[PDB]
Amino acid sequence: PEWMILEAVPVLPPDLRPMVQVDGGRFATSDLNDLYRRLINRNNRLKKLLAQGAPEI
Amino acid sequence: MEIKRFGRIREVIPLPPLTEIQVESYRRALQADVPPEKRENVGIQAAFRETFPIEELVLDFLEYRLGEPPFPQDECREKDLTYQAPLYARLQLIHKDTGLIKEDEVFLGHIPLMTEDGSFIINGADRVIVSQIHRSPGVYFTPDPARPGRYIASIIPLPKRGPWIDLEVEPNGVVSMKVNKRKFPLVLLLRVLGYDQETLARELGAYGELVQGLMDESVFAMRPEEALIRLFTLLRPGDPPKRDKAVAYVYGLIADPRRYDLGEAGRYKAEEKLGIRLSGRTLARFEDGEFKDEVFLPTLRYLFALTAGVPGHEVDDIDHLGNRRIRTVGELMTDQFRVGLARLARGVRERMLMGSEDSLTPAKLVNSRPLEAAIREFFSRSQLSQFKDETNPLSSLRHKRRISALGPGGLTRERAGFDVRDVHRTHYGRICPVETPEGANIGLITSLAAYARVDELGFIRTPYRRVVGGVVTDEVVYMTATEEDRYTIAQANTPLEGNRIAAERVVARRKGEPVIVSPEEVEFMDVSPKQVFSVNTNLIPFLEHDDANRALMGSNMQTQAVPLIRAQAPVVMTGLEERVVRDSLAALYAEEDGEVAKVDGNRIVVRYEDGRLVEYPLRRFYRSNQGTALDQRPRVVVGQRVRKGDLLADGPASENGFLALGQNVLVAIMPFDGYNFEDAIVISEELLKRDFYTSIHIERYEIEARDTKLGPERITRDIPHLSEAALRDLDEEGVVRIGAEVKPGDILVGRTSFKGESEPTPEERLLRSIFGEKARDVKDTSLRVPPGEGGIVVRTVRLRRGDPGVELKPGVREVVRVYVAQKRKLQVGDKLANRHGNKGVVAKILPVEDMPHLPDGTPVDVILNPLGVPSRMNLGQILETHLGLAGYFLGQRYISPIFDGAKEPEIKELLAQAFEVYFGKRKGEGFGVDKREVEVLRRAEKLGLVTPGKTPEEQLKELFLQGKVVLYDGRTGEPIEGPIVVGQMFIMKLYHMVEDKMHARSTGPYSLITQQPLGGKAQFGGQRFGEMEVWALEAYGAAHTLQEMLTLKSDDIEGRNAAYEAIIKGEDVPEPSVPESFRVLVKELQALALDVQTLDEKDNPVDIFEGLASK
Amino acid sequence: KEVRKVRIALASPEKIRSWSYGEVEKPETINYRTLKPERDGLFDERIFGPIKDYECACGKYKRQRFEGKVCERCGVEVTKSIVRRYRMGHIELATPAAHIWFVKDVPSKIG
Amino acid sequence: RVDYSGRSVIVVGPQLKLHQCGLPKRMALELFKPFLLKKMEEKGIAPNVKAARRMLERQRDIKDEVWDALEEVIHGKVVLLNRAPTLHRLGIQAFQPVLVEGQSIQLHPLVCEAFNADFDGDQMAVHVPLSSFAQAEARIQMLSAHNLLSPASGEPLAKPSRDIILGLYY
Amino acid sequence: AEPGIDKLFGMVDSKYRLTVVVAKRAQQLLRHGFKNTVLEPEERPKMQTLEGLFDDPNAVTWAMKELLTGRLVFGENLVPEDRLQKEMERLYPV
Amino acid sequence: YRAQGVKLHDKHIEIVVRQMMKYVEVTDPGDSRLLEGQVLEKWDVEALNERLIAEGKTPVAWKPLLMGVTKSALSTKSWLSAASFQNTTHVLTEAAIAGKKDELIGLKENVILGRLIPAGTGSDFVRFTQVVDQKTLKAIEEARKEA
Amino acid sequence: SDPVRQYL
Amino acid sequence: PQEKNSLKDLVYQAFLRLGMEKTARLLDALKYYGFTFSTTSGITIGIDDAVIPEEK
Amino acid sequence: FNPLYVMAQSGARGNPQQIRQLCGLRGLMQKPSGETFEVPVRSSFREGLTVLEYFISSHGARKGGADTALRTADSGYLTRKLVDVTHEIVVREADCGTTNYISVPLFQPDEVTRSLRLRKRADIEAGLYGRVLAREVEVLGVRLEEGRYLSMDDVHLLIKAAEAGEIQEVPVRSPLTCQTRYGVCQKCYGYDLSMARPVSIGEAVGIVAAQSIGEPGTQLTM
DNA sequence: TATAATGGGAGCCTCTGATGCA
DNA sequence: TGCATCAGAGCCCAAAAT
Ligand SMILES: [Mg+2]
Ligand SMILES: [Zn+2]
Ligand SMILES: [Zn+2]
Repeated sequence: PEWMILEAVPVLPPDLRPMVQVDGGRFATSDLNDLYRRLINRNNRLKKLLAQGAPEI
Repeated sequence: MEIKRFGRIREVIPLPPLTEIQVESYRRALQADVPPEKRENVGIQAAFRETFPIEELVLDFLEYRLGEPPFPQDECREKDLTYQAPLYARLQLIHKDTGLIKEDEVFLGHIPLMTEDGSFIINGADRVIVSQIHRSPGVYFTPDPARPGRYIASIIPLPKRGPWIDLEVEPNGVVSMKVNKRKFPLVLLLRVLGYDQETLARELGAYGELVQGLMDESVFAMRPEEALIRLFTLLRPGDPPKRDKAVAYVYGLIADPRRYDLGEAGRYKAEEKLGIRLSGRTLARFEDGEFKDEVFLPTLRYLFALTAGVPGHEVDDIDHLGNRRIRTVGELMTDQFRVGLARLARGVRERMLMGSEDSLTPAKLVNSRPLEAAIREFFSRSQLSQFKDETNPLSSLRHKRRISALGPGGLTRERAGFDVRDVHRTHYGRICPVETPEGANIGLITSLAAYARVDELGFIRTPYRRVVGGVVTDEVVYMTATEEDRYTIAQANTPLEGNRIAAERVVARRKGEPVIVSPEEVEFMDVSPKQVFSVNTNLIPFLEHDDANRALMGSNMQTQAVPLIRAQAPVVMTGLEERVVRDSLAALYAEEDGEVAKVDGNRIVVRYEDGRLVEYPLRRFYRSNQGTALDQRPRVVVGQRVRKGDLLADGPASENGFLALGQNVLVAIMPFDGYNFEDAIVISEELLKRDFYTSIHIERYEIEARDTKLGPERITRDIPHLSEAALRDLDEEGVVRIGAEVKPGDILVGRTSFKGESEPTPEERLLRSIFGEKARDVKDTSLRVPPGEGGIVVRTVRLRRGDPGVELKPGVREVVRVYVAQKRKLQVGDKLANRHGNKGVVAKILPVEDMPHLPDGTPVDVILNPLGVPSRMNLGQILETHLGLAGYFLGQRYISPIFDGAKEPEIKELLAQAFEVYFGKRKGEGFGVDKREVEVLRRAEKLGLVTPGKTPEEQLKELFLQGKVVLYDGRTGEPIEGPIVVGQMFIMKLYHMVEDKMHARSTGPYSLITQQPLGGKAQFGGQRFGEMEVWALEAYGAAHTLQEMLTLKSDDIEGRNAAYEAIIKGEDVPEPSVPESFRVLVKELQALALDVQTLDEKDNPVDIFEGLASK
Repeated sequence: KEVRKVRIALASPEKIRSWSYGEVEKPETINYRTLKPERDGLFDERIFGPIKDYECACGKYKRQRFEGKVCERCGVEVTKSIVRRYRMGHIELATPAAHIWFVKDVPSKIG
Repeated sequence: RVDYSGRSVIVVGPQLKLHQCGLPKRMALELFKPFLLKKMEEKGIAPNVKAARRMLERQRDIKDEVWDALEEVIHGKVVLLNRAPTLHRLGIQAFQPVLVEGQSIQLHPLVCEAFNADFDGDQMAVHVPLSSFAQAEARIQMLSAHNLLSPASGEPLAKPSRDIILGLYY
Repeated sequence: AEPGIDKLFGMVDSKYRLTVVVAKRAQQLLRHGFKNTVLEPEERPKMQTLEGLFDDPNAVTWAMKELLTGRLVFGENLVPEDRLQKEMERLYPV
Repeated sequence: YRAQGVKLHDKHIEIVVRQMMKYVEVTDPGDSRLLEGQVLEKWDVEALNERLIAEGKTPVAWKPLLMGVTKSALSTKSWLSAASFQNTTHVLTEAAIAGKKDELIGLKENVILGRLIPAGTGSDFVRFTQVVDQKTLKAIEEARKEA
Repeated sequence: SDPVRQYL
Repeated sequence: PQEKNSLKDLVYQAFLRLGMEKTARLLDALKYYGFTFSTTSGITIGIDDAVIPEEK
Repeated sequence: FNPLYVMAQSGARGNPQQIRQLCGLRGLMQKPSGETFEVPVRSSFREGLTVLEYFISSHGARKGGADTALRTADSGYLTRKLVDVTHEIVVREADCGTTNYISVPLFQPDEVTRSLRLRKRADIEAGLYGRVLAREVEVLGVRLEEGRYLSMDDVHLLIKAAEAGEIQEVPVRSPLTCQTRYGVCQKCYGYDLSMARPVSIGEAVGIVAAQSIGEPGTQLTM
């Protein structure tokens, strides 16, 4: 039952959430990358707040 | 030629300016021509006044001004620019402490300008802002669906300008108020407004059982401060009930004109419904430190009175056009303007904290980017901002008059049921009952009626003539639906001698209900039958004889008519086709009286009374949004005396100033060897020979050359590995020359791109070594003609970087545009239609000798199958054909108005005069009746068509009065065994043409993630074989056909490669492999933390990733 | 062997880590100047595989004679680029997080 | 989405036999293109497949023997015609194509009812079954002439209607 | 309608088995270059070119005609697959 | 359908109603591992009950259950089938907890996998059918005689 | 239910 | 007179008795002649072809 | 030989109500509420309507158009549900061996006469045609054997037998009673209705059922 | 890296199934 | 135990999208 709680969160392969240069040299990218980025930022910040002994709030 | 017009109805007023719904709305919004001190608080002005003053230092609004457009309209379309004006605002920054005042005029960016015809130019493309129908703000009482003897009171303000409030009498008896999904007893809110039990008991006591449900002792115990804090804790749980915080929230919810706006229409409807007068657009006020009520007590009084059944209290019909209003261009744009302004204001307050609190100007305080963005977003990406339909001039005129219930602030398509889509009785004279889309949007997209106009409040009004005594005045009163319901209105065709009603009983409407009435009871009378229908619908002759379902298609299809090089106005018109060309702005007219000085293909110079010499340049072969050619032709000659309003040039699809959407062709109604089957149409090659139904089309092609990390793209004539045969028509610079004929595969603009760094495969190493030729650094990226396209090159535009007047988007060295034109003859698969909803695709083009023909040798043009008529019940096309026959021999055209038209006797009369020309001529020329004409006459008297005993001439005339003639089969020479209906019909070539739709693909582009073929003809796409197509293959049991669709012909990469290689080698196609999108699905489920495992019969893992994804 | 069955099951943190070819430690995507992927970011070639067939990132080992080699300098395996559609990464959370399907799908399975 | 597919406007083809359709030649050249490349090699039209493809790329380089080669390529083969919505299995039927000048697909009158097709501007999609197995399935199971009775009612589906009824009645 | 389709449906318990037999036979003909055919020179399906009559290239047309002759034997478990494949390549190489 | 003049064979409607009646609810578990109120396919409890009644055990008492086409479709044994229908997260969480194995019995499962469906020419009944010509047939026969 | 409101 | 119903029955009966191939042949024949006669028959629609009964 | 009459009579085009609107009167029209106007349209399309008649008529046209539009989605969804529930049902064997069957009634109890009367032809044909007989049936001196696929002739015989008081219901193999797992069997299914002959093992019968029920969906009411 | 600064902001259908109250 | 209330689940296809 504890597998329903995640410790390691999987990261989908990049070609399935691509960052591609379109015709004009502009970049177009899948929304998952922004969702992963939100996740990573908050996780890293959590590691840092923990290391610095932040208050419980 | 002669034009004989029928009908006795005299319409006292002409049609209004047809685009006024657009033009006037926007004029009012910008108030550009009003000097600032004289502006009303409306539109852009009202938005500024709402946003300012920005309190926090205080920044105040003085006035705004609009500059001139940096570039004219033609230039904007050329350069892909928006036609717009610079917006400035004089703002003064004040320090309330010091008194210091710095005042400055800040530049807010640009605002788009409407052209003369009511459209916009946004990034080079013409756009239309479609009006949006919606619920009028106000106070409504609707029945409660759950509890029959109860009602719901809804207080509705303008969109985004406040919450809706719902008043209900709960089963427990206490009157509840619902705001932002929370409910509470209304008694609490009444106490905050300062009401006491004494005032409320005496006021509402008359309605017995309800007032006691309002009485709550605990609420009256607490003073207005305690009741206000109590309400704030109910509405915003968890937010600390600071007394200043509660006042602020409740003020913002009720009395704040910035956060709460009832309409001006909202105010009038409330005042009219509840019988009070509002000091403003808010439900209450904040005055002398407390809240003072305006609306709540009157709605509560009416609500109880309705539940109790007090006379004079009604529920509201919410689909009535008194309760439904239009939001036009000005209002929609102003709304987004108000939004951008609020964002800009947020930035101001945020800038009024930071920086130096001492040295600040308005230029330092204001960032206009939020405003520019809000407007830019509305015009480009809004749903109500649509690519203009300019297939033909009538297309855009109709587009400007459309009404949508969709869009921001409106209905979704699934959430829209029957009630909204219905033709309400109040649509009469306001919204056309006919012109609406077939399909999912039916009843949601509608069209403004011809005589209808939108008032300042946004309600559609329609004209009626006053009738006093029995006398019909010429004074017309424009009425809303609500005011129309008061009177008894006679039909427009009721007989008149002079101004007096000549009938003992008249046909009228009272609240839409038809009734027979005395001339003494007649208060008003319709202006015309034209007022019930849209402009497109008003263009259908004999509309009274057509079932509405086909008239719908007839209306809509005129929109799709292609401008023809030979276009003609119909021989049977309705009398609106001149006005449509004039309001369309396609045709060119003379300003004042004068004499024509010069006439050219390119220009017309006119010398007026003033002596001033005016030159009119003509738009020649310009490409519309849909690629039809807009081109103007001079209709006057050097030295011609013209009056004011005389035609100078014909626009597209007009003939001598009359709307020309098609051609007048000779039609025979008869089956023909099944080429007529199930709406297909047979046409004569003579139509192509004489260039009927030929249309010019222009396609625009574009290519960019940009900087890369690998080196420059270059537009050049030097392209690797191409023969001189391939480069023949390219100039020195690599652009195809004007006048060249280009076919699919041909280079339009030559271009090279630097090869992405790659190591040549050992095969290429060996190949290069064998032939001794260096692999070039650059690759051929040239723009070529796509499959199925091509024509003559009529224009090229080249824009480089670093040349005067032009700056491209970052990285782009140069841009080339090639305009390719084509003269399109009518062909098999092209779609024809008449104005009655008869539509069909051309299935056969016969040589002239096979065409059925008249005794005198004339072949018919088109053969239409009679099987299309009886189920469709559009008989107007038949009457059009009969009258068209008379006109063919008499050499005349007719104007038959809608519902007051040419009737059968009159058409017979013309047919008799026509028969004299068709026959009497022959008898003088020394020919008698034909043997085969006798045989047809024999079968005809067996049919009861002709009277027995009459002469052959007399019988032929009897048939001709029925619109039937003797017809010879061009193949045999023998007659058709019965007399056949033949005449002139007006038929249009629609915008759906096989040249555009034909597509095929072997292999081609695949999608990034799925590796499935792309979609659409423009992408070289594959057809979608969808869920339902798979069911079909499944029901056939075609397992291998289906498996091919799912693997080798789609995303099976190994499989599709192997299949191609096998076919070019003559081998049979190999067994398919795993579709790549299944691998995507597995990996997507792994990303969701689910383990998906393919297993064999032994339940052991099977690796469909072939070891590549496992360590 | 032939596929006769498809099983779907919950994935342990161990299994998720066995799938993973690396941990994505940074929100970075690709370098704004070089346009190559940023190390330890979402597109990293050391984790999800090479962008180009049988060619490492820095370009020391460019052909199939090395297949399975991992460039000491650039850290990329030399294999087919197709693997960027297949190889999974992972994020190591500082606090466990519930998988919402097992929370919000009523009646909740965890609940 | 699938390869070896196309779409066009449909037009009535009274002269067709029940197992036939009119297929525009320019569509057929693309749909069968790989087959055509092979056939263009057997006959001498091109040295090899690479040269053959390059010759078909430019429309002005296409000569008259390739049209004859394409007739040979498609010989005895059928294609699938589909019209949306595909409500039942007769929304797809197989026909032996008869190459035509012109850009319209020609549809046999008797199948219009099952497809709910008419000539007011309807379009249909074409598909090429590739393998011998797929082609066998199409010719045996899916061919229009082999499906004459409704799988729903058992009554005739392909039957006289409109003009046909009219002549016979008269 | 395919020539003799009613008789072809007569020969099988399930219309789908006819399709399997036709398809497999056509694959045999293609693989072995038609030289394993059971037809006689005058029974060969023909195709009219600009030159004149040539052999029908279509293996599915061929296979159905062959079936109608009666000279083909079809069923399940008639012979091991490898043995069939090797015996056909011995009699008619590629 | 009759009122609209649509001739349609009862046979087809019967196929659907049959799928509507596919499931039963356990009234008493008997000697089995099943629970009271547990829902399962009618086939499986009939099979279980003949294994129990032939084993000398008290059979499961069950009740007929009627469910609409949507619920029945969502309840089918195949999780690829059910999850591609609708209610994808619900279907997928219950399937993943249970460790469900899709046996690829129906059409949708094989279509998703790009497999050859179990119908028509893909039916196991006609799929393995061999063709051989009389010359090769006798040739093979003589080869088998010489061993 | 509202993470901002809760934190506040 | 042959009409929709009689002609539908004919096709069905032909299918039972003669089979697909012949019924396919029969349908094309019915198609051919039906079309042929319909064009020469002199079927048309004029406004006088909608005949108002005196009884109205 | 009038063209309208001939087209209508032959079934080439037209029906009586459409002809009535052309040569007759248009008739009663309904308000948006569904309530009928008291005054009818006395005009026919040949005579031509009055703007008021035309306007009164638009309400029903529009209501019809909206009906139609909202129906194609509802039917489509229905069809997709049907497909998802029947897709696995395939004819997987020749005989499941069941002894169970269903008895198709030839008589419906009439409430108004409160006695049995004969079911309509088409109704009986839809329940009988192409079915295998479950039990032996002897009527009118004919033996319809157990296991016989009923030809349309066989059905007409049973109808004639029922009119002669010989048989009130017919025992028949049906998918309701079939014991085949994951599908039906040849006998319980019957005719492949498109071939007028026993269904072939392997026919995807479930899909065909969903397509057969779903295709007319847009023709019902809303 | 230093005057003091201390709680946000937008908001508008039908059926089915579980859950929280008589 | 029997009944409202609410949260969450769905709502045709293909074409096209300028
Ligand atoms: Mg159509
Ligand atoms: Zn490296
Ligand atoms: Zn059975």
